[PDB]
Amino acid sequence: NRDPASDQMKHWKEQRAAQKPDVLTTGGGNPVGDKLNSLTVGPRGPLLVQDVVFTDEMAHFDRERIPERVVHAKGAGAFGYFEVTHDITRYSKAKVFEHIGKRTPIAVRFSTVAGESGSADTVRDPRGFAVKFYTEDGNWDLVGNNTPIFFIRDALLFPSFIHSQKRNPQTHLKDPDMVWDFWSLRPESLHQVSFLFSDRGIPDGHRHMDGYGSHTFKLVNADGEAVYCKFHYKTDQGIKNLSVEDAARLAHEDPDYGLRDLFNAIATGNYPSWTLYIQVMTFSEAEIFPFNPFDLTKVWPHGDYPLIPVGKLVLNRNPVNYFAEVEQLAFDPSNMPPGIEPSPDKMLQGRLFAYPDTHRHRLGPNYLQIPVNCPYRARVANYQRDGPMCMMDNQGGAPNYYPNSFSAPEHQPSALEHRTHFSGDVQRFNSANDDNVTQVRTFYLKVLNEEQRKRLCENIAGHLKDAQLFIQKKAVKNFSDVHPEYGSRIQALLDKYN
Amino acid sequence: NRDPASDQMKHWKEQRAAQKPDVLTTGGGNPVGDKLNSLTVGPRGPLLVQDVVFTDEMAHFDRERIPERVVHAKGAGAFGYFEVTHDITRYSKAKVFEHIGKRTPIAVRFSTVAGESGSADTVRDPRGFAVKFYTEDGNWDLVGNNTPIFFIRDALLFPSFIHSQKRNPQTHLKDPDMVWDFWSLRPESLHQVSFLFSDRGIPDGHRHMDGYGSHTFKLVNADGEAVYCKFHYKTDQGIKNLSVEDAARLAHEDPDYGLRDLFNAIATGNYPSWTLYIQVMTFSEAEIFPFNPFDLTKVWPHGDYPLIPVGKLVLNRNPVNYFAEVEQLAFDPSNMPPGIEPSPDKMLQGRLFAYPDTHRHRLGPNYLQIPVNCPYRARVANYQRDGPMCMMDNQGGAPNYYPNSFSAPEHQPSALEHRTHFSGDVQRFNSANDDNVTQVRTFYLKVLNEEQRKRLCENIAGHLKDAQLFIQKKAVKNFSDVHPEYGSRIQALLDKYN
Amino acid sequence: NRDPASDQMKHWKEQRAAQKPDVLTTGGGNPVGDKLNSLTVGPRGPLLVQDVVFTDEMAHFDRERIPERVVHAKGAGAFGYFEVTHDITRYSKAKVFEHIGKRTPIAVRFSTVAGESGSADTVRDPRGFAVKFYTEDGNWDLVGNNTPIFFIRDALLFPSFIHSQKRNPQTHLKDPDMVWDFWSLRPESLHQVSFLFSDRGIPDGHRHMDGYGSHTFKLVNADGEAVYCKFHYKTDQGIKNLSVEDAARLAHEDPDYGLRDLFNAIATGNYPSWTLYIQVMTFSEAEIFPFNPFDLTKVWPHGDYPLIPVGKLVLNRNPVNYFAEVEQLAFDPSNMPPGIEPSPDKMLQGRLFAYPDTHRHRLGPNYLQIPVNCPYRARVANYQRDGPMCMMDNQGGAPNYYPNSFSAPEHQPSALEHRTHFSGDVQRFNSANDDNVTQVRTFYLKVLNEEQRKRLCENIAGHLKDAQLFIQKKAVKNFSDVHPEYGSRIQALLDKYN
Amino acid sequence: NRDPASDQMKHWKEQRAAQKPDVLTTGGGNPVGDKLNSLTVGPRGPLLVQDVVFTDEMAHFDRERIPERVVHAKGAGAFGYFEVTHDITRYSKAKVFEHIGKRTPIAVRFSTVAGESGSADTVRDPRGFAVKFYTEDGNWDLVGNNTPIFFIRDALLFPSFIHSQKRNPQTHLKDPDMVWDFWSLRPESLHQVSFLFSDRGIPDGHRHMDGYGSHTFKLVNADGEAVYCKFHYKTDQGIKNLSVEDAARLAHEDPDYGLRDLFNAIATGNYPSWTLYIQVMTFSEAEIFPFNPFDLTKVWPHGDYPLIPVGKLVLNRNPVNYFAEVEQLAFDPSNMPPGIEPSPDKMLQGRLFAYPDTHRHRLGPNYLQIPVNCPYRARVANYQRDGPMCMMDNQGGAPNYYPNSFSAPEHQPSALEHRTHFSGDVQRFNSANDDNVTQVRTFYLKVLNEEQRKRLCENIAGHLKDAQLFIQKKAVKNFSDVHPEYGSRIQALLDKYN
Ligand code: HEM
Repeated sequence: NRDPASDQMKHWKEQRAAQKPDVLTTGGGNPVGDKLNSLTVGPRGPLLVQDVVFTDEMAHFDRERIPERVVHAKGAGAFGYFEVTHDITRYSKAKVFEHIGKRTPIAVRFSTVAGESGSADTVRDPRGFAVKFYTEDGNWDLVGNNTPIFFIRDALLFPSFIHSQKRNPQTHLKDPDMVWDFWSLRPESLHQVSFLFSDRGIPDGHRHMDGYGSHTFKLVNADGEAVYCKFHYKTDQGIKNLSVEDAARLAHEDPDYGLRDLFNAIATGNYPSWTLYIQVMTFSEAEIFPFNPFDLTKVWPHGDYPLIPVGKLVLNRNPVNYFAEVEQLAFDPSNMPPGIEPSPDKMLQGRLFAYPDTHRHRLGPNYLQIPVNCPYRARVANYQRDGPMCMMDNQGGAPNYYPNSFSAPEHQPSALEHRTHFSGDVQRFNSANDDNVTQVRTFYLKVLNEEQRKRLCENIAGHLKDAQLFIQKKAVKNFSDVHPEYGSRIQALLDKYN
Repeated sequence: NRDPASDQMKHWKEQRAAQKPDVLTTGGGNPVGDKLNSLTVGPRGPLLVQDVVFTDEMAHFDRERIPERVVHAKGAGAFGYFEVTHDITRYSKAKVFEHIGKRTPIAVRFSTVAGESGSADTVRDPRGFAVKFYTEDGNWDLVGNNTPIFFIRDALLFPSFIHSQKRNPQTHLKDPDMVWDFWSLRPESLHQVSFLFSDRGIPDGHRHMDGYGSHTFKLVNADGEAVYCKFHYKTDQGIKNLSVEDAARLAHEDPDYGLRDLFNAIATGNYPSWTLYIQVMTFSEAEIFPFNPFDLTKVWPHGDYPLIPVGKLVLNRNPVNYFAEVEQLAFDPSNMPPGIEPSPDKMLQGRLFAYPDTHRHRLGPNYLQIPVNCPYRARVANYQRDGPMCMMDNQGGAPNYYPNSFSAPEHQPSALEHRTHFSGDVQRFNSANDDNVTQVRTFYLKVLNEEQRKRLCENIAGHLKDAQLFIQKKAVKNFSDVHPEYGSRIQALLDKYN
Repeated sequence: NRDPASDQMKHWKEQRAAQKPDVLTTGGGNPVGDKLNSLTVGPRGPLLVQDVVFTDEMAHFDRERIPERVVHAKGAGAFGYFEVTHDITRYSKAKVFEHIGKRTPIAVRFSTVAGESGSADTVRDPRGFAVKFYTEDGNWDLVGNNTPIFFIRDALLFPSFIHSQKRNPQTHLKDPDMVWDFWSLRPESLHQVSFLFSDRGIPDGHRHMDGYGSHTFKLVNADGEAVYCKFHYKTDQGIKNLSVEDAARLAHEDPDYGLRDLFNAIATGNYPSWTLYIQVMTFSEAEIFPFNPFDLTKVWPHGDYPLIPVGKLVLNRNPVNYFAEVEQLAFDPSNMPPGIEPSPDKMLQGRLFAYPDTHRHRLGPNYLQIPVNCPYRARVANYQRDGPMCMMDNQGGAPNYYPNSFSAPEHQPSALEHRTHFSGDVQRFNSANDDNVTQVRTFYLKVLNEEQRKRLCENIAGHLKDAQLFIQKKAVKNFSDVHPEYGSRIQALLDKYN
Repeated sequence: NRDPASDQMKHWKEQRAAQKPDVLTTGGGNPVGDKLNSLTVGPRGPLLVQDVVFTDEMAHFDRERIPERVVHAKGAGAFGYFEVTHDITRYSKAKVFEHIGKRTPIAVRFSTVAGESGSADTVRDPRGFAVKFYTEDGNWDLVGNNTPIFFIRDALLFPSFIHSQKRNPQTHLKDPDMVWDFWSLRPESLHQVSFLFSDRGIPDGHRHMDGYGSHTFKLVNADGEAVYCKFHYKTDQGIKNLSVEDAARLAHEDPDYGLRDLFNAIATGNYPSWTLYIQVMTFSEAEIFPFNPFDLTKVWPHGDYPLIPVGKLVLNRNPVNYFAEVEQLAFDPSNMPPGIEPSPDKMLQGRLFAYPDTHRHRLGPNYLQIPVNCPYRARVANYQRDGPMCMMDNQGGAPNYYPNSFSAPEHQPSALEHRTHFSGDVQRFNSANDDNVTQVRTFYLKVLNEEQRKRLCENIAGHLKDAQLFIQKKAVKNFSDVHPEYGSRIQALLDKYN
């Protein structure tokens, strides 16, 4: 026959032998007699306002759409589980990790970054890979990308970054001057620019790309003891990338390529997994790391910070409803359960704010009650009330102020954050000048071959070629800074294009 | 001790000996260590952005308020049951009335009409008495008033109506120029104004007033035979109104008088009931009733159209949470299940549209998924999908187009509406010169005594007095028009004020 | 250099020599000192909550996206003028057509129909061609399509229609089972499907397609004499469609092809025009036209109803800001100023309600105050007040009730609608067995050549092939029903695919 | 005649001799023929969906209401100006203050705190007194109360505070156990509890109460030099309070008493003013102040910190439209122009967040474009775009990322915040135990007479009397702590009530 993606209504149906379709209602639950024909006066007369069946149905239609995500708008989702396989309770007291063999339920959204909802899957762009964990200590979202780094070290530049990757305010086209003005103007961006215009540019679907946490977390054990960390969840299926030729065909042949695959995998029983490691850096090594340990354009070398196994991530269940389980899934960085905790990373620090800020806009004040966003494996008791589209019992008749004499929830000191020490001037510290090439240099010299560097160049100018020549000049100079061959390999190409 | 409203937290607690308070969490379900102290650098330093407990709880606060009801904003609610006590099966094939002794669950909100949410209960104003029934044919909402009539016969004059009962666009004050300007310029308004300024303008609480459907519905039996009707739900508690001096006192002394009283009755075992009655009008009697049978400023005389008993309405359960079961209740008149159906009543035809329309504004697109507004005694199966705050499973992976070869829901013929014939010009018919006094005149000579007649006169004039003399002059003509003594009993008094 | 879309920022700048950049502010207008570095304690400390510049700008970001159009989501817009060139005053008393040479301002958005916002321009889909006119009798919106007909005759089947053109509720993929399931089960759908899979299914850009009002309007002259009509706005640029091979290429190569092209034409002085024409049908010819004159799956033959010229539509100004003048444009069909008026067209009667309904959802309650949607060539005076984002002075302190003794606005009789007589049963008339093939048959024998006939066949089958065989079987019967060779030219090909 | 509040439509009218009311339109700007009569078929037929005049009007009605403020919901507003009268440029470099005789425009909202929109003006409760300044350096809102202190020192307790002052979640009544549980449980609250149950409990309208900034600001001069400050704006009309007897009559006689007065003042030309002083505390005095200088329950003694004149606040213009100019006014603490700047005050620090957070909910993402909320006297240029109900030109075609090579706005280093030094552990520092009585003690002994203390007691128990006796016990103990007579004067009363 055909791929399971395609046999969907077929199976929905096959599955009800215990048929006799339900009665077609209105949302008030009144049964409908005719839904193919509006109520008029005379077969050729006008539409009656008493066709409250028309308006019901129509009123709902006209309301189906919610704003799509500010970035990362286009994606795939799926459910499965995390299971412990080694223990790191030395490092962390978090339940999710509390005992080898332990299994917590998880949801996952894969996506691109710049493209809007009708875009094509198979495009050069970073790639979200977000995991929500319904632990007992509440949800723990770990909002990762498929890259360990990023383009910038200060959240304040984010809007601008994102703006320049999207569309001209006047034109509504993608604009290379904007792409290339930004980037060449902020060279802290060359590390990930270098990752992206590489073969890892475009993965072969979600199942053949790694996931990272990117940021530096803080892990705290049962004694109050702290260490910094890095999360890496590697593909059990391997890497596998799509040539740029392959990628263009699929953009038109199957703009939704990655939903299809993800779907079909799981469905045919071919469950993707990933192995979660952690890098660990003590506070003192932190004090000596030749770079700012909390700098998104930076990786921790694994000769120095070898990886430590933690458990697996198994993807084994397809959404029944895309809208309700994928369009509406809300991942908040700030959903850190006792034992995990953010570091001083500038980028992390504004994600603390931004996520729940746009969820309250896109989904609504109470988006945490949407089925899939509910810490269901835990017990929410607090003094927050009311708000639009308030679903549950609103916590009934329970005292709503704190503190009170009437047995309402009470805080639990064991969940205090880790005491830590800060001394400084409240000022705005430059970061544009931290080291912008070193790590880039090596990447280019020792992590990637010769074809790979011949390609990474071709792809770079192949896009760059359409900025104005100044932007070109600036850009290559920067590239030139990281390694002189990086630069004149690119300048030569640019020449022949130009 | 005290009355039960007052002992609430005291009972909420007495009720948990299996205490040991729950753990206080964020909305993500993550446990909190200190909810009395924000997170800072040093005890006199600034507030960290990292205090994602502060922003969780505050973020929820700053978002607790939804718009109040455009009208009837202030109210009380409660749950109970409707119980069939006579059969009207000849008249209607509706499930709710299917067999003597049947009980259907019902919710009810009482409310006043023009005050905004912190106003006083005990003001002269009409009173809302809505009844939502959860039937097997979905919900059936009977958005009645405690008056059998109203001020107007065209929904088109409603906005205006209410605009003038509210406050001034410039001042935010209540204005008698606006009240009396409108009412005097539209004397169809005499019928209900006479009802409004008599003893029943101020019910002693909610329990001592009648509920009226006011509009003329149409009943359809199992043979396709329709008849016109009017619903009356009379109080088993008796009429009882508070003197205007009594009301002044309590408006200041206890703004919530009515809420307190309903809570307390039911809390102590004194459950209000109302007997539901129907007047019936054949299609024949209707081609001959001397007035528009469908005119909301008219009643059907009880010697002509005797009241027939239908069942009883008992209230026997208070809300746990007011916000979630009384503020979020949405009654839509268009929620009529098979055997109940709207008449050509111009005021009713406008209500068909407005209730859901504002419900999608106030509450949200999918406000019918609010536990309390859910037709939970029926099963919802349709082609409506998606939309903000989509709570259900959103009907899974079931075909969302109609018709379809795949066993998704089907319309049911036994639910077609009742066939009626209309002939005429598509035009806008005046209804301003429909008879404005007859019924009024009678009302004032034979319905109200002499005490009352002096009383309705003082009350009226006591408010009329503050308009501009032009306005009185015209207010009084109108009055003079229903009965010369009505007119001049009032002038008598207005001269003495003026 | 390059095409003008591409030189935008370059020109935005060349355009300010009176430079010296403005001071960068918050939204409160407070000047910013560093917008590249957030505020922290020490250079590696945490982010202060005090960085109210971070939260200002990020808070705005996280809130940039409004819902996209439920349909016709992807588009292009532009401004220009409509110019009377013949008089039709006999037919219509509308101000817009009042006198030869009159120019009224107009806006226009082109769009496709089923793709979401990042889709490709050049797909086979119908094409939207909306025209908003700013007349002295307020706005008049002509929400046309580039097709004179459509797929259905009852708005009630619309949700379904579109649900099946979109993607699967479970998969998020496009499904041929859904496409062909519906279309085969509703053959009224043959008329437009035949139009859709022929050469004109893919216009070469926006400039080379015709605009059609599709529905039958009704024109009312200054004597009260009405007539039925249809609007045709033909391209002065000529027809021109891209081969399906050409389209594949560009869907990948330039998703925005159409936007780019419209921008560029107008940018370079090549201003598109379309000639507007009206077919007229007396009320008489309508009691005898052999079909429902008001049936959207039918055209009025041009030998019977010749096209009469009305004026010209020129586009001659591009947007400054796309979000604000193209994404926020709201066209409502019900915006018809005196002398234009809806017919009993069941599809049109449903559109009367849906456009404003979704506009209040997407944009907001008061979306008609959006500069671009404002009837700026008229003066708005009514009793509507308040509501979210109320921008105007909200009509000051002017009486907000009607009627009133205080000189607030008054209704104007010369604007009453046109009197028509309707007689019949309030019922729901089938329209499914209205004639589904005649016009179709002709269309395929005499309207389309032999090349085209082979072509519309391959195209059709090329997509049909992916449905379940049942579905083809039935798809093909239908086809067989309009012409035996239509039916079997297709089977011929489907057998060879299958 | 009557008070100007009352002659409002009268004057609106009087004012158009240049009458002939405007034409009554629809919002699209189409003229209306009949607005008193819906469109039906037959004078007694049903409502046509083509009455797009009905739905327009009605659609808007149903949308008029926006959520009211979370607190401070009920109030009055007015416009006028601030003028400099002494100079403090030693202290501050802020333009508003830049030169004696200087005048900046201002808006003001007076309000209560707990009561919802229909509440009564004349009630014991603190009183908002908020001033918005349209300076050249953007707006400067100074969100003050009519008290120099507050009930709490940590924002985290705010929701809970507010909750307990409102209504029981179950009951919806005001609950003294909740009021008195909170307060007695958190004694840091006795300073302001002492202010509130005093004669300053209920002012005689807005014009006879002082305004304070309450919080501690930071003032920075042109050299980078800093000092801490306190803003006091004293009534030029004097104090004047309403006995509690007076206050109850007015609650029913004229729930809107304070709007009326405020209105009438200004209208009759009786412009209220207030004199703005500043207290100043150097950083070293800060280091030695026997208390936490940044503690809301604390005042700076004026023998020690005598007041320094700054300018006047003159109120001389009434709103033309309440909704648009008072309901929609948004005051943000965070609207601090270069020269003014927040201190480490815990309460201030969460107001930085909360205000704009709930404005984006209640009014909308773009509430800064609402006429009255617009920094109109300044020039907004930034990189923020889009968002719902986006009014202006959206900044046209101007580069939207930063930094860029194309002359888009640039930041201005002279607006850097003041460098300052913080050293600490990131922890949550208790504050419940800071001194809770001292200042209270003196208040009670030396700021208020003997009648005043006899009253302050009577009012206290007069309310307290309705909590349970435990709450009573706790409470008086606390009162007892501040001074033993405070306590047994209250216990005696409580006795006689109980
Ligand atoms: C953590 C401490 C506080 C928090 C979080 C807080 C929060 C809020 C909120 C959410 C509103 C509603 C605003 C709107 O919808 O536009 C509000 C209004 C207001 N607050 Fe507070 N409040 C705090 C303490 C105080 C204090 C100490 C004062 C006086 C110094 C004050 C003065 C006001 C005033 C006057 C308003 C009314 C705004 C208006 O009149 O438009 N707050 N506050």
